[PDB]
Amino acid sequence: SGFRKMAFPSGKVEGCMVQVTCGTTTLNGLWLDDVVYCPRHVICTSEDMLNPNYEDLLIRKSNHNFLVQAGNVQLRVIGHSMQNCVLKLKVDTANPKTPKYKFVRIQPGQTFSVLACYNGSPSGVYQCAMRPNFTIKGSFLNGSCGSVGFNIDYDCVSFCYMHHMELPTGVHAGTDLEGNFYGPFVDRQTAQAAGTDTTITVNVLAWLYAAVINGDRWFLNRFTTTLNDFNLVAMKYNYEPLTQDHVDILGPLSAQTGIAVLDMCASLKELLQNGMNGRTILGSALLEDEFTPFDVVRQCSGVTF
Amino acid sequence: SGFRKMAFPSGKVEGCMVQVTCGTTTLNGLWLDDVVYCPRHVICTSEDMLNPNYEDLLIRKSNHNFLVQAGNVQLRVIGHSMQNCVLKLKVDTANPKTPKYKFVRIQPGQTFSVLACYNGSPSGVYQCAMRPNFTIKGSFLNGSCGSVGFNIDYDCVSFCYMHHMELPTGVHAGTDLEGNFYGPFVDRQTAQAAGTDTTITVNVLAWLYAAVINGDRWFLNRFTTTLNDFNLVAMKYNYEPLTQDHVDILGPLSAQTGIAVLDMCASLKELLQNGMNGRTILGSALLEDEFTPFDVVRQCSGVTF
Ligand SMILES: *C(N)[C@H](C[C@@H]1CCN[C@@H]1O)NC(=O)[C@H](CC(C)C)NC(=O)c1ccc(-c2ccc(OCC)cc2)cc1
Ligand SMILES: *C(N)[C@H](C[C@@H]1CCN[C@@H]1O)NC(=O)[C@H](CC(C)C)NC(=O)c1ccc(-c2ccc(OCC)cc2)cc1
Repeated sequence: SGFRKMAFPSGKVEGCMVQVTCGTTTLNGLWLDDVVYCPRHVICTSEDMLNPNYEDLLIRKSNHNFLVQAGNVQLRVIGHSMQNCVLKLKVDTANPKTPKYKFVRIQPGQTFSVLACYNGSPSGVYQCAMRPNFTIKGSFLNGSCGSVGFNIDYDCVSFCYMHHMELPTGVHAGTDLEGNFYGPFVDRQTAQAAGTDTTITVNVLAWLYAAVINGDRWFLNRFTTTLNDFNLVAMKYNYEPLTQDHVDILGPLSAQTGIAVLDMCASLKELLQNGMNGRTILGSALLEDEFTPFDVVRQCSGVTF
Repeated sequence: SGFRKMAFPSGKVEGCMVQVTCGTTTLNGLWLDDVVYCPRHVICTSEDMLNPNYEDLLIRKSNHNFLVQAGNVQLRVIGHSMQNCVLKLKVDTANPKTPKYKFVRIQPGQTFSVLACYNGSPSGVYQCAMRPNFTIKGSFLNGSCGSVGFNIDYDCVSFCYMHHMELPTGVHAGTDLEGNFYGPFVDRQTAQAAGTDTTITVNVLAWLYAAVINGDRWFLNRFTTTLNDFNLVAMKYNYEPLTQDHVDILGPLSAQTGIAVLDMCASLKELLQNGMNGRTILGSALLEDEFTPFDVVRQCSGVTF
């Protein structure tokens, strides 16, 4: 009945987006309770960013050097501190629109929605996966830093990402909401290598199950394989090795479609060796790896929040 | 700096989603001011849907036969009427979260965000285009009817779509908010043909401009073409003919990239004749046609709402 890359409804997060200005630099902050969270490089000049000493730069700043705006309202900053790569500004007003929330550090291969923001105002929402090399393939312009990634569980917002920088390959890097970067990255304007990326194999299988559920079945073959035999083909094509934990996660989808996981691996094997030779799967000519098994079950079961 | 299929922030629309129940059928309604809008087939049994006489079916219904729920609050229905294929339920309470809004009928090739909903509760958001044959390629399960499509202009929500049905090819059909179907469709469970679909040529060109802006330039060639010569190739590949109105719409993107529109047409010509032969453009192995020129300018200029 159709399969789309779908983001969580962004309303609860929209109510937490504020604008943080320090000197000439403005970016986005996240206002929860009486604390505003933003990237610490808000305190940097364009020259500072080449080689910042953040402890020294922050010591030159006082509470009144930080301007925080929620729409047109001006919040008063009554304290500040650095936690890893995030700045925490204590304000005198608790956000009346604070949702039930958690801070989580997500695992590579997991997905989340991004609310892209500029000057404290939401611009758009999209879905992405934390790559195995801990980058994301986003859409971020200047001023977008401090935009956040999140998942929604019924009424609880789980914040997992805040945007900090663009890498030389054009992908994006950021932190969890405790300020710890995903991956080996630092918040400095210097050349930084992401590792070779790999394809999230369990996600591709989930999407193949999604395809079968939605009527696409041409890629199914009469072959099967073994976990070790498939992983031989995974390594060659830079796919993550498949484990029994992955098989178990795919179990419910196996049970609904009546297709054994290792049979799907053999179909995927032949796709990897023989290509698509011009056909499409769920409207894509590529093998898609940014849908988790949970994502597929949610979209095919119509879970609401 | 990255290019993603991006939906509008959905917060303003989330506050307008209610649940409408008539008899055993429940679907989604849109609560604006003191009126709730929903598909008229909420009044149908599963048997009625094969060949409904909506005027006769509605006459058997009174105000108290319609249950409208906003979360846990129960709205009181004080009037009802049929406008084309939508039911309008007058309630005793105006929605306190009503945004500034307009009802618009969009043109084929235009795009909008869909807030997919079940039992009155938002599930997810995604972006899509109204196809030239007036279908959309959505993700809609049972109970999703009455979910709406919209655009956002600063603070004004322009509602353009409400979901009614799935076609035999698996695509989706619906109405504007005055209840008039897009395309030749009727709200009855019968086999219904959509026309052959065509590719939105001006959208593909906008996306090619997006690619060049974002560093993908391999598809650029040393050739040019003419409007009539390109349209010869468009007809063969089921692409919409390109007009001077389309060229004019692409003008700003031409000026920024320094690439004449007709030169891009020649690049697209060679893509259409020679395929992609294994390369990718902005992460896709297909030519993408669900980004309007406005969409590209917005994402590349960071417009907020
Ligand atoms: C947040 N507002 C901003 C987001 C950027 C702007 C454009 N799109 C990106 O998402 N973040 C920054 O501007 C950030 C500030 C740092 C202090 C973290 N820096 C970068 O994004 C950035 C860092 C480094 C490079 C770079 C350096 C050397 C290179 O040499 C290899 C050829 C390549 C790239 C680029 C951008
Ligand atoms: C709204 N809740 C619902 C959305 C559907 C359900 C599953 N995904 C869809 O978006 N809409 C309906 O159920 C709608 C009710 C009508 C009264 C408008 N009907 C359909 O979606 C529907 C109509 C017709 C067919 C169909 C009939 C004959 C066929 O023969 C050709 C082989 C094919 C298809 C299917 C679905």
